Amino acid sequence: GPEMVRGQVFDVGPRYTNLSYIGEGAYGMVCSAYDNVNKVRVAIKKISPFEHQTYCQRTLREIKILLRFRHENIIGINDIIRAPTIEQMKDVYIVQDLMETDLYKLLKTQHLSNDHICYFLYQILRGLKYIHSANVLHRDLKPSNLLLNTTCDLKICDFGLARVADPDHDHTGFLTEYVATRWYRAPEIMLNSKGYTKSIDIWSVGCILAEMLSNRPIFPGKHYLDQLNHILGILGSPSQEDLNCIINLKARNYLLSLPHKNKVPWNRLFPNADSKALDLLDKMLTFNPHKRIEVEQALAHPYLEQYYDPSDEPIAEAPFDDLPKEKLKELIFEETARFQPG
Ligand SMILES: O=C(NCCCNC(=O)c1cc(-c2n[nH]c3ccc(NC(=O)[C@@H]4CCN(CC(=O)N5CCN(c6ccc(-c7ncccn7)cc6)CC5)C4)cc23)ccn1)OC1CCCCCCC1
Repeated sequence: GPEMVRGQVFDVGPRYTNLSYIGEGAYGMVCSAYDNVNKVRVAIKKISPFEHQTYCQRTLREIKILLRFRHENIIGINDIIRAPTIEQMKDVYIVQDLMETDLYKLLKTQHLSNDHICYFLYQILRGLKYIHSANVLHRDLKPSNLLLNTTCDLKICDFGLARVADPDHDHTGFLTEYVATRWYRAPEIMLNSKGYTKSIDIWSVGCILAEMLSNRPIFPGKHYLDQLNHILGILGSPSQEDLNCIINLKARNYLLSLPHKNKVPWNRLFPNADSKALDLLDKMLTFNPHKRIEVEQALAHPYLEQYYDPSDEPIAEAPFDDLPKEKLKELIFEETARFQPG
């Protein structure tokens, strides 16, 4: 008699019991459950990826990366449940620390004080410093991928779209298709970037900081090129120098074809914000990715002075594919073996 939540079997017993629905997404479904061994409630997510290569790849990145990383501001993996044989394995359950909420839900429902914004932003950047120090790009930072406990400790989650950084192969054509979440996409993704540089993640953090200031997404576009309408609408027209960095003619001529747009001042958009927060926001939401602040610079910014402590902002002990779904199943099976009876 396995437990079932909302019409999905949760085959996680007997260790994990008294399940309750939390939510769902394309990845599968997440529940809370009581862990009878450690005597605490946990989060458990049911993933069913084995029919498609893309879902296999995302599952393997998530598992491999999160098992390698160990950081206070990054969700870990505590346990993985799956069948004892590849043949019988159809689902993978990933057990993780239970959190109270995520920043998406929190922003829908709660005004943050400046002290909360500051502490949240510090933790996002502290976690990101470790990620970037491992030569990894998160590539989908957004409020729903930032988890919060009842004391406002923050953990980054979802490494399914992460990649190893590859700046020498970042260049591409104009309006080239992209997977990561549209409101948090850096302008260069639409122009000339594959999102293989650390600057893509800083842009996303900037968008999250703006969202924390007002409870509303700063660049709520409707489609690939509308996203750029919103960005340019606030930042204003790019400078000559910033255009000279866009060598691709289709992207450059698109930008040249637009009427001049003035910058909207941050302090007019966010009249209640701390002026130091707005100076850091400006540096994160810099059009030219080469001029955009890096994570270690952002941590050292005056806005974060109460928390900044590089000795307590650890890095990874070392830095960190077109395989078919059959071979990816075998690699997920091997990567999850440590959690089986043995
Ligand atoms: O019991 C209670 N209740 C109070 C607590 C209430 N908590 C909440 O409401 C809550 C919790 C959480 C939460 N807590 N812990 C978590 C851990 C993880 C996550 N979410 C993730 O990691 C996401 C989901 C997917 N993942 C990527 C991924 O798996 N991968 C691999 C798969 N991949 C993938 C695979 C397949 C497909 C696919 N498949 C099919 C078709 C298409 N695509 C797509 C992607 C993507 C990357 C990223 C969230 C949380 C978040 C939000 N709200 O009392 C406490 C307990 C009692 C005691 C006292 C304490 C407090 C009170």
